[PDB]
Amino acid sequence: VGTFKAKDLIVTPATILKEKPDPNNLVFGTVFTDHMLTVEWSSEFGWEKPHIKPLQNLSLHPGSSALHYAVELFEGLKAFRGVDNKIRLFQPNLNMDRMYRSAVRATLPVFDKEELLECIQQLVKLDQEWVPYSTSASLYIRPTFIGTEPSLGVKKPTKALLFVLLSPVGPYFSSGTFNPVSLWANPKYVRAWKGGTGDCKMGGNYGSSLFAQCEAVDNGCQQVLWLYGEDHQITEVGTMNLFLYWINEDGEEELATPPLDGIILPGVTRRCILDLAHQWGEFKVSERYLTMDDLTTALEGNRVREMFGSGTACVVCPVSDILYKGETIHIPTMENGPKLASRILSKLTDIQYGREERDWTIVLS
Amino acid sequence: VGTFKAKDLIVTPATILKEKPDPNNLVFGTVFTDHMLTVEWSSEFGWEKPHIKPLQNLSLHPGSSALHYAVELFEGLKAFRGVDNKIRLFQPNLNMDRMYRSAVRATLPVFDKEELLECIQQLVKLDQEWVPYSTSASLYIRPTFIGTEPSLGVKKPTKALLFVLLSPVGPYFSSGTFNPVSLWANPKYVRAWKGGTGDCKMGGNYGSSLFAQCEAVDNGCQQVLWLYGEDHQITEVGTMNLFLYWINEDGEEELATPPLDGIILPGVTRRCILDLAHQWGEFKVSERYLTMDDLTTALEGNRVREMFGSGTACVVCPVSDILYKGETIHIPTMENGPKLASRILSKLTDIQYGREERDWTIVLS
Ligand SMILES: COc1cc(OC)c(-n2c(=O)cc(C(F)(F)F)[nH]c2=O)cc1Cl
Ligand SMILES: COc1cc(OC)c(-n2c(=O)cc(C(F)(F)F)[nH]c2=O)cc1Cl
Ligand SMILES: *Cc1c(COP(=O)(O)O)cnc(C)c1O
Ligand SMILES: *Cc1c(COP(=O)(O)O)cnc(C)c1O
Repeated sequence: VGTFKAKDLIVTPATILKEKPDPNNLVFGTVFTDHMLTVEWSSEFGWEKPHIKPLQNLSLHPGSSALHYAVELFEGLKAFRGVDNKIRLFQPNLNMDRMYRSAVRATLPVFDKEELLECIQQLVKLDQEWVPYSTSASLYIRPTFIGTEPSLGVKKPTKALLFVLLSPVGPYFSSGTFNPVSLWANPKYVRAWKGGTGDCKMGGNYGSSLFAQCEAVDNGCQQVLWLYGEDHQITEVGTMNLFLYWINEDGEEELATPPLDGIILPGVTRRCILDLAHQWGEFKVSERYLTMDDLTTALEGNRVREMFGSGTACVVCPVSDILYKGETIHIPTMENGPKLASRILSKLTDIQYGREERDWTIVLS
Repeated sequence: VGTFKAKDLIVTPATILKEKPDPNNLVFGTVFTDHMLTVEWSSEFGWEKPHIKPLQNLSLHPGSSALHYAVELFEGLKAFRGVDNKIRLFQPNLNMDRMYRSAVRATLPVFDKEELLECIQQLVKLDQEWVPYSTSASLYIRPTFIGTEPSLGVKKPTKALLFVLLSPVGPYFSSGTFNPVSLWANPKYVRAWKGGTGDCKMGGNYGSSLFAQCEAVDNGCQQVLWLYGEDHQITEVGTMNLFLYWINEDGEEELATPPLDGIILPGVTRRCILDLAHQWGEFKVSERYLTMDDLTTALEGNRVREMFGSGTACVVCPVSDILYKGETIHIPTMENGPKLASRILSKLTDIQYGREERDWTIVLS
């Protein structure tokens, strides 16, 4: 055991710098900054000194376990250029907690979370001009941890690479205003199972998801509604946690989300939304199981107000439509404002871009 | 939608050749040959011309979907230097069928199966001296298909690499004659689920498996017994299909294996063993569900003869012991010969090394 340390950072500035993109015409994860973080690991010598250096291709042995046995995990967090032109990270300690936990579950070697965060701060600081000059755009931070074991043996890797990429991203839909998603619901496909890795951000979870995603796009849907179990539990909306704002069976007004029972990725946005709803104390907040039957029963009873997905990329993604067993189930999210969705988006946006102070934000070192 | 063609092969021989290893001191997937196959793909231009060239590191964009979203699959088949010094592939068309099917499920681009097989034949032919001069050793062939999409966008990859590695491998256990495995049975972990990709050889299935494998090694076990469902179905023995030779509940002598209901990798060895057992017609052959309760009930009734795993790496791996609910359940496989296990290994070995003729073997082009 041990860790790489930020104070040992070897910075190799780029001699040639790239023109930044137009913040208004940005496709997600397409454009990359001048520099990246890389840290080598071996079982023999442990963590090498971390490097900030020019963005380059990785030279990987073709037997690298990341390519064969998906010995890999990632994270998604953002840096935001605020209204006061100060750059802020948003709850980055929750990403470090989740990446550590993912590393343990992948059997990739542990590291000091404070040392990674500080290494990421230095990377964003070097490339701080890539944090878009726009109140509707952000720098996407992609920490990645891959096994580079050069053997086809299925085992704990004896070699690993931890690297970070920065990618400037614009608003979720390039129109800026709310574009509601249609969800493809086919229970033939299952994202995660009890005793699986669904509650970790491990690459394996996404490779298996990709067929259903393409099947969704074919039928005019943007995301997959992930169903689980005999009773068709609604779990996640694609790459996002699932929120339902409704009148519940007891007749109380309720914000409901599936509980962290192993098949749900504990999202940062999900945490923040639950924290806000609790704090406001205006309606019942329930981590509880939701079925398609629960949802359709409520729809014919006009009890559904809003449904939305939460995640680092979209923050709040309203749901208008679900395609399930060949019928098109409409969700009246956009006909109800969407009131709660708009309030959450505005609250999180205000915090991220420094319009109000919060413990959730850290100004860049 | 098209394909690369064997007749377009661009061969770049190596100017410096490596010394072959001692077949008696070979760890699995550790040592690699002089050359590899590489074929580039793009959505724009389609399949580039295939290349046989010196074994080298892959230069990959750090955003490659194989590293982030485990957009990857592999295969495992062998070349065998026979008793007549002719090199044979073993049912390689089943590997091509299974790799194609896996490519469709991963949303990686399709290819002509005959053209891949012929490209692999040419690769093995160039490196044919790496096929060990040993009747107990083989050349492991690792076709690999990875998404090289340089964007963090979760979608069908617009760029891919299909590459093949050759690795000389020794006998299954390095002490030659049968060394039985002890299995770690902990139902907390689940390899595959209904609606998953367990019946495909996609990297994601193995990344998730790795924690249970390390937990097994900790408790002196070599493989994991993968349990599924309320009733604890025995599904696979680690990276191998599960065979049970026993007296069944009706008192008939039976060779039983879990059925291809979505959570079982349809193994080539599994297919061949079922085909042989059917052909012999000496006992009942049942693709049917096996539970830990079924197994323990049969053990206390002295109805269990042999249990073994099947797969390209081991062929037949006898099981002596299962660690389950803290106790050590002994399996009398080694006290019963193992009769059937030894007969299967000898039949498959005879076919692979050309001691008897079979439709299952192809002599190298
Ligand atoms: C040292 O004991 C072993 C343990 C193994 O897994 C735990 C394997 N093994 C396979 O059986 C199959 C594959 C795969 F997936 F490539 F087919 N890869 C492997 O490492 C081989 C040996 Cl010799
Ligand atoms: C509107 O089109 C999109 C569709 C998406 O999922 C298909 C995503 N998307 C990612 O691509 C990656 C992640 C992550 F980071 F979790 F992997 N989360 C996301 O929502 C982003 C956009 Cl902009
Ligand atoms: C990343 C992710 C989320 C949302 O996590 P955030 O930290 O809010 O971005 C939800 N579901 C899955 C499957 C995810 O991978
Ligand atoms: C590869 C594999 C097998 C065996 O397949 P073969 O073609 O016989 O090598 C069995 N189970 C799993 C999970 C596998 O990945």
